[PDB]
Amino acid sequence: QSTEDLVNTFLEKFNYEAEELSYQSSLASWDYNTNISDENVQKMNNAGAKWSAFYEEQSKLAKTYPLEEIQDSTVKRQLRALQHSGSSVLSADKNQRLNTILNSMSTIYSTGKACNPSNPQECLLLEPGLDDIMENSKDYNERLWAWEGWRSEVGKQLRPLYEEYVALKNEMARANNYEDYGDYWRGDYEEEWENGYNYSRNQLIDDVEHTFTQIMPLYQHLHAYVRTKLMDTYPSYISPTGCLPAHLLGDMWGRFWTNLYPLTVPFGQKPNIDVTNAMVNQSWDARKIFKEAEKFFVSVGLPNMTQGFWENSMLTEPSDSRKVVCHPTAWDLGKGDFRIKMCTKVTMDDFLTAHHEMGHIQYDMAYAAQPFLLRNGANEGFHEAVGEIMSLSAATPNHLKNIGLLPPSFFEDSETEINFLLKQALTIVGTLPFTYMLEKWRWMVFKGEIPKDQWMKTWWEMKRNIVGVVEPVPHDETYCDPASLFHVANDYSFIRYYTRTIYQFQFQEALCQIAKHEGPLHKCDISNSSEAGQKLLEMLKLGKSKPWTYALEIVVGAKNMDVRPLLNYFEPLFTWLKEQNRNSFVGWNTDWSPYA
Amino acid sequence: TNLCPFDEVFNATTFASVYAWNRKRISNCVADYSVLYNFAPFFAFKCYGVSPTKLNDLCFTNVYADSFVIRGNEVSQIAPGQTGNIADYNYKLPDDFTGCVIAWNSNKLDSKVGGNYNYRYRLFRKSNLKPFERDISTEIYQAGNKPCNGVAGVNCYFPLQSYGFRPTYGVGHQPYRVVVLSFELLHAPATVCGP
Ligand SMILES: [Zn+2]
Repeated sequence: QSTEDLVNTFLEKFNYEAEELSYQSSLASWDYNTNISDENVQKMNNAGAKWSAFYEEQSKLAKTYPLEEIQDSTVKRQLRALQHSGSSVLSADKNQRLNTILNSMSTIYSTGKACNPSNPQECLLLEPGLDDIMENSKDYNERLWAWEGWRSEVGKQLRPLYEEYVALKNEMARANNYEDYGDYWRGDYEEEWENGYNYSRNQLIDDVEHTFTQIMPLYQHLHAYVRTKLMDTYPSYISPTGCLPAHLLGDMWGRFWTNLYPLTVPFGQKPNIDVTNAMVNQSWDARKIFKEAEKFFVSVGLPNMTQGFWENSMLTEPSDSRKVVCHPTAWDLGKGDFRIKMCTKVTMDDFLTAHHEMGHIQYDMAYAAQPFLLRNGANEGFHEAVGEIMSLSAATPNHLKNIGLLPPSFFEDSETEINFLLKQALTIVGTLPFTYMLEKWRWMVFKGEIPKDQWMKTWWEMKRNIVGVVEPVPHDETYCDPASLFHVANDYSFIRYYTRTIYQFQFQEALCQIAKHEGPLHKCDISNSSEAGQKLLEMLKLGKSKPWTYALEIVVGAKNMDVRPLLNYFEPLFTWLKEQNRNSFVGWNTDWSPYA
Repeated sequence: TNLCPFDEVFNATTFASVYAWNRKRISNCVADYSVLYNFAPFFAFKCYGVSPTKLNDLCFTNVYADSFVIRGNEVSQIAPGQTGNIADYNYKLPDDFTGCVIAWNSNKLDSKVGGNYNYRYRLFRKSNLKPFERDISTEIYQAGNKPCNGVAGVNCYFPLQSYGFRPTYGVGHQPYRVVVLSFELLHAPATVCGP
């Protein structure tokens, strides 16, 4: 008997056993999230344990079969996944220690508090409070108290713990044969296949770097515009040549620059397009919002939603007694059940959000046929991207007219277009530099390039050179600034975000070409074209069966990430920006300090 | 003027498992298919061999009233010349089969909150079923060449697993009840014609 033979039988045993145990677990979580009560928590915990037990024992069972012997791609892909061998490798004592450290860190972040120097009594936690000051206030001094505070109290505590975490994780990885923890993380994007579809772990580093160099000219111009405008609001502090002070950028950590829109609107008088009022006039209701979305999807060519979705999902904020978790989420329970949970109010933003969420469900429905282990998106980035593409199309002026929300004769003007583009950019271009930097620091720390003594120094230097921001107040070694962000302290990979963005635009351009749009890409709408839908569907059905590179090729015609499409979308803005800052200096000089 | 008892079969409280197929011989009576020919509750009246459009004028020797309940997607496999788990190890149709396959969804009767665990099916077998055959053996299947030794072991698995039907499933996974009426005719007077 070939091991191939033995392997195939084993894999069949697992498949039916896995699905049923999973469904039970999932049902339990839905119930807790919808009705939050103590009894529910207990049930959830009990069920989850059973599922884990199954996976662990089975994984242990299967390290036995040699990987090399199997000679069919699909089977191989499946076996590999079961054999991942994560974490168990470490000795038990060590495992216990690691778990404690991880837990402690999450707790500190959630429960941490910071206090006004001026009023001792006032102390605020992050989510309700500190955030608001950062998001909405316009006072230099006030903002400073908050920035320093989060860093000073939560951060200083976290540093001793972080140091241990780095060491332990590295050991785990070494045992599994990757060189360092960083490698393990980059492992996701690795594929082995035969005809030029191979991607290697090392290549990711190079590709990310190449792309960044291309995006740099746009960022530099945007940075300048913001600087000039900000100078008016906080007149004394900003300096014309130098980098922007950090506390003034719109969120505690600086990730997205969207909150700066009020200060920087290019053409102020003309107003943005909002359809909220109209919706109220025509008496739309929550289900109506969902119903309309379905129609869009149908028009492109994808299938209509199932009966169950309509009946079991919680599309409206629960009335009466139960207590509900509020995040907008999409759930695939399994064995055929698909449900969406959100609370909907009649606002324009909800129209847009609905479209994103339904998109996630449509992907899921498609990959159902593939075997259990292989039912997931091709690389982490793909799932989110599919959803976003849909939203962009909906917001276009044209779509809104057809639905009937907008008045029939509205004609947009150049000014409005520029205004729209800027808003989008602050969110999309602004994030890209930050993401690159964080990930680079981390990868280096793990490798061993940066000695512990110099961890803080390097962070700041890097920010000044790559992202153009400077420290408000001098920070010594004891502080651990990178740790404050949630993802870092809760063990997650941050690369997914950079990649997703590059992908979205690539997909859009391609689809639009099939749909025969003529004009700026910013105005493209894919509605009412069957052809586009079919192409996308072909990719969706694959799941994880074939390598990521192959998949991208089917829709867009190339095997690698490219940033040319993004640049095209934002091209109308670039020209305008160039005229505006013709007088001003473009660039940053690292020397200036608000330390003074 | 004896009416064949098709009636008491369709509305029975419960049907046996997939692997325990039920066989009833229906002979020496009158069976009228025009009762359900116009009613059409069933998703499928799919028939092979005999056209339902008033072909009850012919004479048949015996009537087989095969009945069971399966998953939804698997309804297709109850068709000639198709291979899938249900076909391979559970029930078989010869390519030459003549008779009618009728199926309907009965989620409401079958489904139970918390699951209904009384319907079972055989996942793996040493070989394939031959035509119209029944295996009820529960002996443990062995994949490994090393002897099983009659205990659960590496590469050793019990043959049957349970459907676990639940109310919130998709149309594919929801329980479907299937009745196969086979009109067996050979060299005989064939008193079962059904005028
Ligand atoms: Zn999403």
